[PDB]
Amino acid sequence: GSYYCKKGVILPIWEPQDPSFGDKIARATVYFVAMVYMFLGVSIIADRFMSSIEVITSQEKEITIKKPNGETTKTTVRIWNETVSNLTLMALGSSAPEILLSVIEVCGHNFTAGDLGPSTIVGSAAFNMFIIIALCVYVVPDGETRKIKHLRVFFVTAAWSIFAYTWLYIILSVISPGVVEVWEGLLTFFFFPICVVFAWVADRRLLFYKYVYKRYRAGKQRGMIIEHEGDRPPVSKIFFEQGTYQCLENCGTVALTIIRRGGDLTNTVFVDFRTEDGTANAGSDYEFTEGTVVFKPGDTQKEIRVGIIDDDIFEEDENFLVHLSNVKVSLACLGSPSTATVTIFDDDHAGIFTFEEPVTHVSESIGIMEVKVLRTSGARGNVIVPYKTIEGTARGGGEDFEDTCGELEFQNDEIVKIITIRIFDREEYEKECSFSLVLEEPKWIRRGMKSKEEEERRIAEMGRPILGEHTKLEVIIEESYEFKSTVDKLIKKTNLALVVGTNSWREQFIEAITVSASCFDYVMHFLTVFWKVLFAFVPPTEYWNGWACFIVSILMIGLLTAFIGDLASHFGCTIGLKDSVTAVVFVALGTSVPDTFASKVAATQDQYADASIGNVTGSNAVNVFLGIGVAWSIAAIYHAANGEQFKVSPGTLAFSVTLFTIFAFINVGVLLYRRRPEIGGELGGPRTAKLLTSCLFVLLWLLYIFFSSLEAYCHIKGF
Ligand SMILES: CCOc1ccc(Oc2ccc(OCc3cc(F)ccc3F)cc2)c(N)c1
Repeated sequence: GSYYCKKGVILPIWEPQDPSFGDKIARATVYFVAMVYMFLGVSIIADRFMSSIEVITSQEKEITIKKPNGETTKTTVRIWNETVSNLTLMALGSSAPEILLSVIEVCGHNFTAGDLGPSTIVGSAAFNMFIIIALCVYVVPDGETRKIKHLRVFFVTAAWSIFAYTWLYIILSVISPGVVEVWEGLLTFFFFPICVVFAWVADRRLLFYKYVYKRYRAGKQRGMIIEHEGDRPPVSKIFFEQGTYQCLENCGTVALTIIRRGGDLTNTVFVDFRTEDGTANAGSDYEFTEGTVVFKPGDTQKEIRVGIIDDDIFEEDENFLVHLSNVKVSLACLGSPSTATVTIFDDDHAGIFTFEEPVTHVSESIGIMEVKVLRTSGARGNVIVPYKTIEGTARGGGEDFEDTCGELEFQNDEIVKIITIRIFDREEYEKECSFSLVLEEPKWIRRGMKSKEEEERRIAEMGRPILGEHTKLEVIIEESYEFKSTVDKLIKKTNLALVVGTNSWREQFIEAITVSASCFDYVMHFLTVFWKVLFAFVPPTEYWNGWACFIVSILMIGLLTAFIGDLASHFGCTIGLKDSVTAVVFVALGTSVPDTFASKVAATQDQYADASIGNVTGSNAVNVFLGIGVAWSIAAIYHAANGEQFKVSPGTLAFSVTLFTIFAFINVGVLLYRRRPEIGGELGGPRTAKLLTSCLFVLLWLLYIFFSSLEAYCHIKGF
């Protein structure tokens, strides 16, 4: 015999209270078994609580599907919007126990500091932050990562979560060392509105900044669909070899080849060559050229060059003739076709302007659709092309798609330009629609200024921006792909033959026979038979559109956590174990089982890993802030109404807080893997990381509980 007892909230003190060790243990192990059994109860209840705080804070869209048989199906289906708020309204629900327990203790035990609220708060904080993270690391698929994306806000969230626990040390040890004074404790609650407004503004901030791709997945509820962030998915005749030459104006200089064939090649030949205007004009289009071409002993051909003048005047097709004469053998002669009609192509304009196609099919998922134009027959000169959006099958005006029009200038020598437009994510299953993107006449710009020589100049000027064929784009609005696939999967699986005559209060009861009418499941649920049956009676499903379970399951959590508080109070200090220890060791691992499942499924199911850690951070923040706020606010106010100090214990907690903060800094540190870019993403992919970081975190949690227990044993620690 080492410890006496304290009267509970519901349960009374065990009658003899001090038998031999033959009974100082049996009642203790009975207590422990009843406690783990109530922990299973609380697990199932908080499961239902989360699954009914998710029906509220969610939108339902109506979907109709035309069956090929000749009829259709019209049914509304919820789509849980996964904002940042919808993770701080389920990091809270999932942490409903560790708050209410704290509320009961101080009320139950005569408005005095019952040291099983802070101990369980810190114990569950360390347990989650060191073990749920290990699971989020080593429960992902065999090899793959879901590395965090919004690392920009994790710093703030984690620095808040760790400012929370080192604030307990602040309230009761540094401003007043042993008192939760009246003014403090009030802000411990008011700091929760800080978090809620932070969520309620930093969701909108990152909502419109991101039209990012919203992947869809199947919630484990009846018909919930969860949206989240993802990525997007024998005479030597001499003559021209060719009597006609083709070349472009931009070349300037062009080459002509003149071949001697047959006869005696050893004779040096001198042949006069000279150019003459055909349709060409010297000094404006090309330069007149003349001279002598010399063939060495043994040559077969020679090359000459003539200059061609290029300008910004888009002239018509044009040519001029080069002629040869005066063949001298110093057997050989001037070959036939000794004149080359060099013909030229002018390209000094822009010309044809046409769209890609007149019709395209684009899903609403893109949101910002980016389609191009195309130029043909040159690009010189500047243009100003109007682009108009005209409504179609659906009604535009920035309702189904952002309908705006206007004008875009195409700079000189720019072949390709791409115009954008914005598109709504109406967030609904539909079919195709249509809209139009007609083009009209651009405005031409040449040189900034805007007898036959001038008339031919205008005959050249005719080259201007003329529209091509494709001048109006009727885009087709399509259906989001993943959304279609997910709703198809769900309809093929569930949500069939539904009407509210009797949905659950008659059918939440069938689980007994529905599950026990292979051999593993038997013993897997002969401990939950009672719990499930007792949990189908009182929290009936969402008849009140979400609030038909959240107004009851909270009361049942109150009942079960009253049982937990009383039994943990009467088990600790019965075997002799200090009351605080069994929080950090025993109660914490059972009050926070829902969190583990929530984070685990979030990690293994989505594509990122910020919700799975957002859960941990939100739970750690709300536990401490809300729990101590309400419990110690009411305690301090009660002692204020008649003038007392509320002398909470400074010690027995400070060491745990400081140790947790040190270990939490180590956590946040090693979270960013050493050499991370080739030690994989956040969760998985590297065998060594995935398989040893988890063991490190488990060792850290083990050291935490071990040293909390040691400090409670001997207390000789430096604090
Ligand atoms: C000053 C208060 O700081 C706070 C500290 C902790 C808090 O708890 C949570 C922390 C992170 C959460 O997820 C973040 C998230 C971001 C994202 F881009 C996409 C999905 C996400 F899940 C949810 C809850 C809150 N809400 C505020």
